[PDB]
Amino acid sequence: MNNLHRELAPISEAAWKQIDDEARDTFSLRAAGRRVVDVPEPAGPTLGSVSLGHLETGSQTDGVQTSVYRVQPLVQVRVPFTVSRADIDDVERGAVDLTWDPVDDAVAKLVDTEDTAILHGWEEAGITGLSEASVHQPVQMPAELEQIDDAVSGACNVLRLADVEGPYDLVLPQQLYTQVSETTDHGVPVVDHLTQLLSGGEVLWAPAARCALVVSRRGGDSCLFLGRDVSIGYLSHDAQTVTLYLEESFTFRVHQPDAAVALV
Amino acid sequence: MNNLHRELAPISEAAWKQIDDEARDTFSLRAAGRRVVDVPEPAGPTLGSVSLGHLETGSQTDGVQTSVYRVQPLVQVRVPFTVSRADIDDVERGAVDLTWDPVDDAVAKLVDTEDTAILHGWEEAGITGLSEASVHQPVQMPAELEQIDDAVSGACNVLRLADVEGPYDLVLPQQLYTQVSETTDHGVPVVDHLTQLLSGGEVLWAPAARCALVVSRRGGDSCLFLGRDVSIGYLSHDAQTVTLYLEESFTFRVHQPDAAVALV
Amino acid sequence: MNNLHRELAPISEAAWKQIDDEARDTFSLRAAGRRVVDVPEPAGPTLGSVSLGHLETGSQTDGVQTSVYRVQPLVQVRVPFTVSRADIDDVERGAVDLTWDPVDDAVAKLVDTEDTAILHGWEEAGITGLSEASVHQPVQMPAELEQIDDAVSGACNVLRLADVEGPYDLVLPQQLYTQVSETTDHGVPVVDHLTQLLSGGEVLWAPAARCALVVSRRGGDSCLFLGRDVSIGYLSHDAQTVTLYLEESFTFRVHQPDAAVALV
Repeated sequence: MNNLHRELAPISEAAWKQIDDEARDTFSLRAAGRRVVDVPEPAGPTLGSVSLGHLETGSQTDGVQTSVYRVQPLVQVRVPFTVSRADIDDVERGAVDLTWDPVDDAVAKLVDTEDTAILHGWEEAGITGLSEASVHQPVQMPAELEQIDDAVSGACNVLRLADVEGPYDLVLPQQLYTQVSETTDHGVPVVDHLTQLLSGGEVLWAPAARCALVVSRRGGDSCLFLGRDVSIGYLSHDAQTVTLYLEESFTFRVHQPDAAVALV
Repeated sequence: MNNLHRELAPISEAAWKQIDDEARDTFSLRAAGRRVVDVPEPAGPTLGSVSLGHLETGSQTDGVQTSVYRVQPLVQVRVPFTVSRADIDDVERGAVDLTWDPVDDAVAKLVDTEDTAILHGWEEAGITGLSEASVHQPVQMPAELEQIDDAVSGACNVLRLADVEGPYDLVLPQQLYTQVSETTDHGVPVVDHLTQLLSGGEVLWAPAARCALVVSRRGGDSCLFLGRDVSIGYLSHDAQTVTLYLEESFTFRVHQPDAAVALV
Repeated sequence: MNNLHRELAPISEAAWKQIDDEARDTFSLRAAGRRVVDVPEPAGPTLGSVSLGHLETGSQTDGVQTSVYRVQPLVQVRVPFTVSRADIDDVERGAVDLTWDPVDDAVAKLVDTEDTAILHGWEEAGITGLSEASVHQPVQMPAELEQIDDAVSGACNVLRLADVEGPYDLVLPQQLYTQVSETTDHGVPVVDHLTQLLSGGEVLWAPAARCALVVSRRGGDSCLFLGRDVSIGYLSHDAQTVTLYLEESFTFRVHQPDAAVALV
């Protein structure tokens, strides 16, 4: 028994397997900010901060000089959701037509908050995202979406002049991604030209993101520090429904602010 | 001797081989609904129902509570056709110019009914097809057929937002398939762009289908349960003609209604 | 953890053993309908129907003829009962004078409903019992109970003329069984003569049965299909009492209606 009291939940092993599979597949599908940043191996619930490597202003009394280290604490996110004991029982009887809508909604909320923190910043967790921690002026996007290659080339040139290099990934909102995909120019999709301009990179479909942005993928520019990873725990239950939650402890840090540029 | 009294039919072995080859080739060519759904190994004529895994409302008398399981019975389809003893005799004499038109017509009818049940639903067999068992609103198709990529992208985005994923297959009626194939845009066929948008999927020529629709191919979203497969049996004969039939027992079930979207 | 959340119940292992032993012994003692019918190995909770092997009337549209298979769904029975935490705790302390009256009552109710379904029919589960699915006219029983051998011989002759054969078992209600046992004729118990007339069969004490009936034991005349067998599950608990239940999923089918005759 860890802090996730899964053994106390009135849920069968098959139902647990189905719920975990649904949650992990939805998270893998929906999470797009984890592909543009470096995600090391999770440490554990014990870890609580990441040291920035800097020190504050040092006070001087007598011969003694004292300076304080600078750290960024982690934050944990818990999203609770309620599932149906009827579906849990149907799992063992053989139901395969069960749609875990509360689980999908909880995973969607978790991905939304994590991607917002990664790409823009939270300001509640002390996290500054790629867009906010950017020294480059935003690149204007031309209209009609056929000339988006101009903005892509401008962003690539800005990153190249900033000595950033590496293949660039273009993260787009879901609506803009669909519009770019359906744009065909002179019968030649603009996605191919964008991929050519991205120097071996790719265009990323990020429904959670509300801003388009280009990030270099050379490595070491940003990092998502994870303690406890995405896990499902048990809270309480009734005669009809069972309350579970998704828990994840993390923080995000941008080392080089010049490796990302926001197109707007 | 099974229920198919083939040994009683006045048909030579070579004629049986020719008829079976014609029937199986026509079925493989004409059946398009079997490629978008999961078809497990046939069980046999003994199987008669598939359990849905759910139970009905439970009546409560005294301490006894009784609840009834929910099942879907299978249905068998028999299509009879009449062949010519003159052609049957010519088979052994060496005729290779024999067109088994009644066999082709029977296979066409069987494919029509099976594909209609799979893709739209029968309502006589208790079968709900992919189109009817769909929670997504139908996607409007633009005119002139050059902008069909817009509808394809919209369907793909709807499925992606529904966390469905997997390569998508676009089933089209035969006339619409020919029109899409002959559409060339700026000298660049739209089929290539459709294949790119389908995420490794394919466009399927379905003459039996009367509605266009996109289905995910990840697996486990729909299933065609088969008892007896497509087989040819003997009914009666005259001095001139022999009456045979095509028999197939099946049912169809959609587990996840959100894996398919109908373009109309 | 299966659907029986036994691990969540605040019940010790010794108390579980005592409750299970009491339930199984009471069921073995009290269930008499299971001895006259064929009981195969239980399949499991996944099974939900039994195919009758027949098909309904076939509709004919164009060349297509469609016919629907006939099946009988299973039904599950749940009987809840409340036990005492004081007795549960006394079990480990060493109490051996504990009478599990709620468990006995629940087992009695389960046996009553199962035996009624087997021998007479439920009409709620779609089950037709041996008495109802009988083509033989009921055999009149003479008074004073010394001449019950006449009715037994008449039933045996009816079954023999129906080409049924096999040793016959005479199921009686509990009161009639006691009266027959205490009847002594000319100082010679009628039970011996009944056993001689039953052709190697036996007289069965069935308190749940409310009608006397003779059933052949040759095999293959009736069948009790079982999914989940008799098992004990956990529902809820309080500071004083624990609520459990007995669950059993089954159906019953008579293949040959002429192997049983009801004496009334």
